[PDB]
Amino acid sequence: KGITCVMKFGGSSVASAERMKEVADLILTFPEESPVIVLSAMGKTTNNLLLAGEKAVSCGVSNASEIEELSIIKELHIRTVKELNIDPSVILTYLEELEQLLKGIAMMKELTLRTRDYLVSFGECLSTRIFAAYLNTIGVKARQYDAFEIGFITTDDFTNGDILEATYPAVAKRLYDDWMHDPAVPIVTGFLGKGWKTGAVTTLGRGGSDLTATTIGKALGLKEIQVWKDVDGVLTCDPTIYKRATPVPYLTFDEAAELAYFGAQVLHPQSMRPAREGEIPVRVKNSYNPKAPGTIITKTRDMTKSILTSIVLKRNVTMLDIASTRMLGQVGFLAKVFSIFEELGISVDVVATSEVSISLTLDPSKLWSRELIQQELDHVVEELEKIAVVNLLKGRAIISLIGNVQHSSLILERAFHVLYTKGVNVQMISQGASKVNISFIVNEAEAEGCVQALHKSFFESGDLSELLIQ
Amino acid sequence: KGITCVMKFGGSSVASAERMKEVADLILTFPEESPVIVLSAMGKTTNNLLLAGEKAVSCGVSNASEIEELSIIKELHIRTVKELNIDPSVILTYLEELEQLLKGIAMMKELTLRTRDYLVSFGECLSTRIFAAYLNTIGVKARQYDAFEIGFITTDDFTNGDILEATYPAVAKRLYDDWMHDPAVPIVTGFLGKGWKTGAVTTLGRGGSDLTATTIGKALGLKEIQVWKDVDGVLTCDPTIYKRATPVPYLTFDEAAELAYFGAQVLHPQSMRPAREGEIPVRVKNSYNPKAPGTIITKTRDMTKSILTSIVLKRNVTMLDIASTRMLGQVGFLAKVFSIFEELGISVDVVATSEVSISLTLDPSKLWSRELIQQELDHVVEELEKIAVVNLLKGRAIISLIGNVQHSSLILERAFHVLYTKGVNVQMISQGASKVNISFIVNEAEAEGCVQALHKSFFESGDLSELLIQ
Ligand SMILES: C[S@@+](CC[C@H](N)C(=O)[O-])C[C@H]1O[C@@H](n2cnc3c(N)ncnc32)[C@H](O)[C@@H]1O
Ligand SMILES: C[S@@+](CC[C@H](N)C(=O)[O-])C[C@H]1O[C@@H](n2cnc3c(N)ncnc32)[C@H](O)[C@@H]1O
Ligand SMILES: N[C@@H](CCCC[NH3+])C(=O)O
Ligand SMILES: N[C@@H](CCCC[NH3+])C(=O)O
Ligand SMILES: N[C@@H](CCCC[NH3+])C(=O)O
Ligand SMILES: N[C@@H](CCCC[NH3+])C(=O)O
Repeated sequence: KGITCVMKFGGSSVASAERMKEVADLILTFPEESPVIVLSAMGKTTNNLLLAGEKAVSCGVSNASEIEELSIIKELHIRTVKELNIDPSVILTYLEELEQLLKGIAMMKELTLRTRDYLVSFGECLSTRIFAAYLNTIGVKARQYDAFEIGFITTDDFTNGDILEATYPAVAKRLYDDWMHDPAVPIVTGFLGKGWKTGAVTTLGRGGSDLTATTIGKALGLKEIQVWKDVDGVLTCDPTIYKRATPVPYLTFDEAAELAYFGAQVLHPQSMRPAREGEIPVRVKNSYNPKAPGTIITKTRDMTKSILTSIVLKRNVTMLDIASTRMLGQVGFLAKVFSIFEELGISVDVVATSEVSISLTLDPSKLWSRELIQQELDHVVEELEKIAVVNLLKGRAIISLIGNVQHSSLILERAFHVLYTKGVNVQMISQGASKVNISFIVNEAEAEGCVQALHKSFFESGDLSELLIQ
Repeated sequence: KGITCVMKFGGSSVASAERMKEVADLILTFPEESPVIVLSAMGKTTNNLLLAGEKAVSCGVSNASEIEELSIIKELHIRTVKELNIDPSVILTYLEELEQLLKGIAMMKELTLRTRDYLVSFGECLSTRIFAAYLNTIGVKARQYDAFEIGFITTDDFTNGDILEATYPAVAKRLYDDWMHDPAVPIVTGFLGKGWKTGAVTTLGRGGSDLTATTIGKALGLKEIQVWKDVDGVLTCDPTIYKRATPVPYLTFDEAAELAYFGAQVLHPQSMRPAREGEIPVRVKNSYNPKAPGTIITKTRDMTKSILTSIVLKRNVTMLDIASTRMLGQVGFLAKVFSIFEELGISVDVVATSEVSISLTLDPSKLWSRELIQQELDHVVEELEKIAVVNLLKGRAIISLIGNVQHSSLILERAFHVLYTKGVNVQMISQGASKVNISFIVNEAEAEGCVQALHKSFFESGDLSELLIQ
């Protein structure tokens, strides 16, 4: 019969040899299944590599081997080899290479996007190699795969490699030929690709390893794509904010796009496209409860019992207000406003309007590498102040209500009633054409309290059917 | 002993000799007041002039004398002169010219924005001259003023002439030299100005005659600027839609900027600026109820007991939905989207977003000269369809809630409760940073019934003092 499913594992699932032992244990929980494993770098080593890169640019040549992130990375992997009882030879070569590259960066005081992609590639290259070797140690015939060396073909822009159509038949042929010759559990690298023109190593951008998994899924026409987490799938809210988060058994690919990336930390909208096209359900599973259903994401689901699906919190968002009387009935003000943002390399999140104003939220900082500094903020405001009365408000927060659009008025009446009870007034509201997501801009300090109250009202007040029938 | 105030009158107020008689009666109602009168063109002549322009472009030379709109404008003014019993000479010369200008357009088959401004200038030029002559007929010493001849100094962009700072000193000086020499009631053309470097006749764009009134106000430092209508000021909604519309006694310049243009048909936001910076209250009065207060627009007002201010309806709007998985975390998607619109000469109104979509609504057609034709839409969609999945939805409507931002949640709980009762789901919601204006996108067919319901709940349910206190 052959290959059955793809299993994707994030950084923290393989943060140590001990965690790696859990993953291996999962594979052996389903021997009636023949999976493809997709691994990220060992928890936090991807971030560590990038930090090492930036540090290298300006530390000096004679002390690139001293960069802390380098010895953090070196030691994690040496130690993981020891603990799992692997031949350290292969990993030691890759680590010496890593140090060499950083000596290169330090010498040149230069770090291009092309180099950045190469740097991070060590991460999952080390990951998959350690894990594959370990499986062979414990009797599991396994083969490690560098995505960029099988059929993963992308464009040649680096931080954001776009998967090209020729990937699907190339990957399918490569993984199939190897499996039929002699079957071994494929252990494939995360957010990596080859790139058409340069041949250089590429990262898949946002929704990295998830995209790798979904791509494999479509290429091999598998029955489902599985994404593993430490909680029971997608939850009604973030358990960090409020302990009473409950699992959400069924999602729609559409609902997921509005939810899974900021609600869970998985399945960026771009990653689910190969699964939407191939019509392959995506499942989010708990590695601490692997026999449980989790969350299936499909094209459609039974909405009969559906009122609210989940609550989402964005924290510490910067809001801008852009007011001008000239706006009303003028062509090209919106074009000018967002052009300024594009010129200054800033991505904007939420947008709302009035007759004489446009209001903004900038992407949450956690979506990027750094918070914007006062310089960069004073720069947008000055540029904007040429055409409008501008006003900047730091320390705000977004609450997103993801629910069944057929009961929007029901949702909103209840929601604002709750906020009214607490004396909370939403500063900014934005919902698009019958979209499942509606955003409230609130103060950072009152956000958690609001989320908890909203959760109590929607998910802890029993079955919500006051719903008008006959 | 000095000019005391400026009174502005719209087209319908001077649509005929009979309506003009009402205006003169208003002037004589306040002999203890010395007004400056700002007149629009005789109801619908402005539109008729523009219509005559378009027709001239392609009817042929011999036929220009027979343009329907030209025949209408000729007889209205000839007949008005007849009834007011004035010397027809001045008017007859101006009508000769008008026919000559159209004969020119007809020959050349070209209508520039420069000509367009000259064409419409005849409206107020006729209007003011008839009224001025009539006042002198009945014992009211009066002097007609062409705005472009008294120091309304403007930029040389035609459809949208911008008032330049040199206007205030020039106008105050010209209007005072004439009044001190011998006092007469000034009758000024409303929609007009003179280009700085062309010396050519200019129209003030949106804001129109209202702007002329407020400009004169600031220039002469008067106590108030009065805008005349046929109803008791600004109402709680449009009486055309629901009979129970009630006067809104007090308004804020900010509230007015979100309300007056679409709620009433007066005071475009750009027209209130000279009154804002000059710190002069604007009053909206009823010509059928002249001793009544109406609506005073001031910097600030007593917000105690203020909950909802007014409900606004925008009929027949076109909504667009623009969805892409790529925009989440991308710089410049908003910049491109609205660039397309700018390149296609279209002004967008309401905007909202989701994690992977941006939705928007196009300026209501009444704000323009024509509705967008099916071809023009298909081009917007095609252009947008290159970067996203696009959906066009005709036959929607906007309900705008203008209220007290301090009771946002209260207002919203109630509103959505009403909508839920009716079984209505809002398709798109948009409120900017603590703005008084929140917009719902609804279906055109259900809109009117919704407005009535909302009005019943907010303005007819008695005193709405159930606020959280101790
Ligand atoms: C603002 S531009 C940098 C300035 C300039 N364009 C350049 O490249 O030299 C991007 C930087 O700001 C950070 N950043 C923080 N918030 C951002 C946002 N909302 N959109 C874009 N970049 C953001 C990113 O991590 C990145 O380091
Ligand atoms: C949209 S452009 C016409 C498109 C044409 N291809 C061009 O570039 O000149 C302006 C015309 O469309 C009409 N129009 C209707 N709705 C409009 C809107 N929302 N924004 C701009 N123009 C609009 C105006 O009356 C005006 O006559
Ligand atoms: N795969 C790397 C970078 C993030 C990719 C997101 N799937 C890691 O988690 O260490
Ligand atoms: N490209 C857009 C991204 C946001 C799209 C709407 N959620 C920007 O520059 O901010
Ligand atoms: N004079 C025209 C237009 C004035 C400007 C209106 N915005 C009228 O009769 O209303
Ligand atoms: N300049 C904007 C006008 C609308 C601004 C938002 N209310 C446009 O091009 O559509």
